[PDB]
Amino acid sequence: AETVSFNFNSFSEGNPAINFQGDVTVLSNGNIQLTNLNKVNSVGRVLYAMPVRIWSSATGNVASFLTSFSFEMKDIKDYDPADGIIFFIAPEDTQIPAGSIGGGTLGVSDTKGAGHFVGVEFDTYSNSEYNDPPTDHVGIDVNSVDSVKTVPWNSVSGAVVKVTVIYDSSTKTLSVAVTNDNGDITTIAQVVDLKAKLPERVKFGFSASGSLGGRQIHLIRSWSFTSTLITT
Amino acid sequence: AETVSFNFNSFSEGNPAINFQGDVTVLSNGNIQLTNLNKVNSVGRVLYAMPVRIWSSATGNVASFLTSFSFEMKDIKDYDPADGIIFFIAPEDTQIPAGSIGGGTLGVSDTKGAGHFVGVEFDTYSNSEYNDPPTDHVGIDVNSVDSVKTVPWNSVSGAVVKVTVIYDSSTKTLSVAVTNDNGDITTIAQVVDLKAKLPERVKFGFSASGSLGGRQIHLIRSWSFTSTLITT
Amino acid sequence: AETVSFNFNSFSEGNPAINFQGDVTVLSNGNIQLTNLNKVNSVGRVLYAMPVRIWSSATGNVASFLTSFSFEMKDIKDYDPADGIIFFIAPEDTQIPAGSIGGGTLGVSDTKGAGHFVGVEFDTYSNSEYNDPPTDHVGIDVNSVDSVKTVPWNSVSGAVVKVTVIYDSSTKTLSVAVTNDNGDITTIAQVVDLKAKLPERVKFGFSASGSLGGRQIHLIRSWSFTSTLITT
Amino acid sequence: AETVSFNFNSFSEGNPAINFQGDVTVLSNGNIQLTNLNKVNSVGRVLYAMPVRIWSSATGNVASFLTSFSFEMKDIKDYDPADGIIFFIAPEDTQIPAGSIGGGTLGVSDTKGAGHFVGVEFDTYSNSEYNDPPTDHVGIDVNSVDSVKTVPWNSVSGAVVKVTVIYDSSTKTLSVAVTNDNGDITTIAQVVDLKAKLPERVKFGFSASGSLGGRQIHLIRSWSFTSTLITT
Ligand SMILES: CO[C@H]1O[C@H](Cn2cc(CNC(=O)CCC(=O)N[C@@H]3O[C@H](CO)[C@H](O)[C@H](O)[C@H]3O)nn2)[C@@H](O)[C@H](O)[C@H]1O
Ligand SMILES: CO[C@H]1O[C@H](Cn2cc(CNC(=O)CCC(=O)N[C@@H]3O[C@H](CO)[C@H](O)[C@H](O)[C@H]3O)nn2)[C@@H](O)[C@H](O)[C@H]1O
Ligand SMILES: CO[C@H]1O[C@H](Cn2cc(CNC(=O)CCC(=O)N[C@@H]3O[C@H](CO)[C@H](O)[C@H](O)[C@H]3O)nn2)[C@@H](O)[C@H](O)[C@H]1O
Ligand SMILES: CO[C@H]1O[C@H](Cn2cc(CNC(=O)CCC(=O)N[C@@H]3O[C@H](CO)[C@H](O)[C@H](O)[C@H]3O)nn2)[C@@H](O)[C@H](O)[C@H]1O
Ligand SMILES: [Ca+2]
Ligand SMILES: [Ca+2]
Ligand SMILES: [Ca+2]
Ligand SMILES: [Ca+2]
Ligand SMILES: [Mn+2]
Ligand SMILES: [Mn+2]
Ligand SMILES: [Mn+2]
Ligand SMILES: [Mn+2]
Repeated sequence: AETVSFNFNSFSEGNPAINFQGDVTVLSNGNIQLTNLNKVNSVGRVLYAMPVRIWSSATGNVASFLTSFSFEMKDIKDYDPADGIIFFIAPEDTQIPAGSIGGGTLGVSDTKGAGHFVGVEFDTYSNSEYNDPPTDHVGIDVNSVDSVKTVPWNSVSGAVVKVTVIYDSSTKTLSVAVTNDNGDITTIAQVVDLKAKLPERVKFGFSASGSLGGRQIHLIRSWSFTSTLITT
Repeated sequence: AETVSFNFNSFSEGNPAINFQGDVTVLSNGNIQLTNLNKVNSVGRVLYAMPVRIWSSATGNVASFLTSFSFEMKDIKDYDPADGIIFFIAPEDTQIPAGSIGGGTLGVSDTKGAGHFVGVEFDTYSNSEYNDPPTDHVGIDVNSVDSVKTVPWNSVSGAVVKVTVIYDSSTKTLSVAVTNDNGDITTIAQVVDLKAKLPERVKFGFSASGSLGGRQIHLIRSWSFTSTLITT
Repeated sequence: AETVSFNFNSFSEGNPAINFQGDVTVLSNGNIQLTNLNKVNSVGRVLYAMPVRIWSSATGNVASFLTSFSFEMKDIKDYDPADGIIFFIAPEDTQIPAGSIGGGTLGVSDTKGAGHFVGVEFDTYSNSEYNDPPTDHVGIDVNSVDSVKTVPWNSVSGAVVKVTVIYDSSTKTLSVAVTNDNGDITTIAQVVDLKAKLPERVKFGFSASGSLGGRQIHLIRSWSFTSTLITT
Repeated sequence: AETVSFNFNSFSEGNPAINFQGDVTVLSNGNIQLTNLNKVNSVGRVLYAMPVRIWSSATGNVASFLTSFSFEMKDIKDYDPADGIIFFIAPEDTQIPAGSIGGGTLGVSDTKGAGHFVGVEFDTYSNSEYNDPPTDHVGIDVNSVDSVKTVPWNSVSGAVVKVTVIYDSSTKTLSVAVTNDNGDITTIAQVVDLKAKLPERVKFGFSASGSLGGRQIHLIRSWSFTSTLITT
């Protein structure tokens, strides 16, 4: 079996293992800050630099994966706490969309909300143009920020949030468990055919965005990942 | 929302949070040993002492949960390494079945392999009477040790195994990720309607068993759990 | 180490984690209402359902704990605002005293004011028979509602009160901080040997009572708790 | 009664409510970073800018207080995780000791470990020169980093730690409860006469330090405080 495994307890500016895109910075405490608080339509993304083989064209086999990460979103004086973080999977050549308006696109899609990715968004602003639910929510996205499915959630300013994600290749099920500050767990699951929506090799990472009036602190604190593809 | 959350880094005799059933002992290192290596058809089970409300007849709501645990199975001289461990959910009055033959029943079912439980088995012996697959496997069980679904797995003697389980109430999906010593992940997922198969109040725990010729060390090293039931 | 931890932001009927005794009800907003406004000598108590091992006869070790809760007492028309709430610790078999007169007993003691418990009382009526100070007070109680120590306090009708309690096992000190509506803090501390006054396994909870002409709304709004006992 | 109350969910370097001393910086996420990772013998301290009257020479009354704060200590590559954070109380003219060697002094004492302060240290290095216990520990300090009392503790890299402190003026008891990431609570309490050891007016704050080969990230995330002094 072919396995990709890594663990980040902290991050650093001169680490070849991470690809930094856009407005992302690494703070002295080791956290990744995805957006720039002084820029209009700010977009920042981080990717694990090595492409992951999620499916084999020779065997037709699809990888399963287990990943856990922690983040924090914090309000900043005078701006609307927006727009949120998305944990995404995309083709290995993925870049911030050209002429990105940031905001509700979460840095992964065009103005119409379309892109080439699979993701789990932690959305803190209700965009009517992308049929967002009225409150903060966790969503399962397939090539669109108009989520396939959402669940109500609450983004608590300054709270450390823990997420665990399981992709079971046989049932094609993406399962997500989000552990909040008040101790409650929020879950969401959806069948997503990764072999049909994504290429053979992909990149995994995080993206966040803001607008002129919607800005907040978006931090990635830690990330562990294991994927296993059967080679028989 | 109603949340039940606990974490065991170690275990102790006299800990009122754990109900011990059958041949269970607590080792000096804090590990739980489920079976007795010198007894024929040995059965040992540990339960979280408090009943957990997994669903409500008033709202029709069903809880989601996130649980992680670690175990170890180790071979002993001359006996067949058998029979394995099951992580199970059962009615609050659950007891080792009367006249239990241990063995392939894993301490949760009768001789015909029927019982009242939902579980995830780490099965190290192929019982033809229970239509077991030919190799070691992880299975999802619904009122029977004749699993609804299985996935091939390998039980490595002396290896610490990590398991993460997500139950998403909306899709009724039970997703399991098993992390082995060699770093590879094994996953299995199945739609199980806990509201249809179990009572409103249940107990969560572990069970293991052996036979005359089939015995091995079955250890529970740690267990964390969080369940959340929306109250409306 | 052996740790018991929980957090209630709200409460619900049928939550197997809480034992309801006497006249307790759960309101639609999630608050616990301890007494029944239409009953003479009303007594209601809520206990965390799982016993807590506060000390071990094997090692001689005693647990430390940290707990925070919020309550509200509100006046009702025609009756005297009485008698108050007590946060208490008692043997695991604890029940409302048989033939309880409620009133100044706070539902934890007999007519003479004696019982088997350790508690922190928020007393709103001056019972001369229990040597109460002349005004509202917070008291530390050891097997009696004739407090070992009191501090003057003011119970404001309809005000949400926040309490934090620390029990340091090494010094045997029970420290209490009460945050009033006017913003001021009230504190009280007393050395109490829980190993000498209580059994190894105990229950934690709240109790309130009224009399014929002494009745008021007694609400428990939230409760968080953590206890840790060092093990061999 | 005379009450001082404040709450910081975040901090800003351009706010007059806080005094910054030495190598302290405010990160974009709003956290306070006390030490500079690239400097030898780095010392940084933060103080609430308004002096708080803890006792009266006219009445002889002493204030009680309740304070809660959260911090994080994180390891950095190639340097020892040292030296720790101290929550301290000191005269209103308090400054980093002249020619401070940082390290085991925690930025509050001289080379011999003596200073004018009362504090609660979260010490991560065993300095034999200050009779430190062999492991990580929480200590209660009275004019010396040779603690009056200590309790074993474990500093987990990247973990958010919650602390609650109660000072009861009647018993002169300083009680501390520390909530760890593994769920366990650690407590320590000591009788400290603030009238005898400190002036009528004091400043409250935090300090941290490093050495040549002993450096780590020291962060202050939040701080709430309430003190009340009886004026009758
Ligand atoms: C209508 O213009 C008129 O006034 C303009 C003055 N103006 C207004 C604004 C602020 N409004 C806006 O930015 C509008 C766009 C908007 O609401 N985005 C959303 O902002 C969110 C946070 O609130 C989230 O981030 C969402 O994701 C994101 O979609 N900035 N400047 C003039 O310049 C213009 O000449 C004139 O004609
Ligand atoms: C066959 O009888 C004849 O010889 C007997 C002598 N014998 C044989 C045995 C051992 N066989 C057995 O125990 C048979 C049952 C068996 O295979 N269980 C499975 O053992 C596994 C480990 O290999 C797993 O644990 C499975 O889950 C479990 O089902 N023990 N004693 C006489 O006593 C009897 O008078 C006589 O007529
Ligand atoms: C004068 O007597 C004759 O007429 C009486 C008629 N009466 C009077 C009352 C009300 N007084 C009482 O209830 C007296 C007891 C009392 O003062 N409790 C305290 O009430 C507090 C609230 O004010 C707090 O709750 C304290 O904790 C609680 O101890 N109810 N009925 C008869 O009852 C009696 O048989 C008969 O001989
Ligand atoms: C033998 O000496 C000769 O070579 C030295 C060269 N040297 C050695 C070192 C490293 N040792 C040291 O730094 C020694 C001091 C020390 O152990 N502090 C503690 O370090 C901790 C982290 O491990 C914590 O921070 C504690 O709080 C802090 O007290 N750095 N430089 C010269 O400098 C010296 O002139 C010369 O004669
Ligand atoms: Ca949105
Ligand atoms: Ca089997
Ligand atoms: Ca009274
Ligand atoms: Ca030290
Ligand atoms: Mn959305
Ligand atoms: Mn099986
Ligand atoms: Mn009283
Ligand atoms: Mn020390």
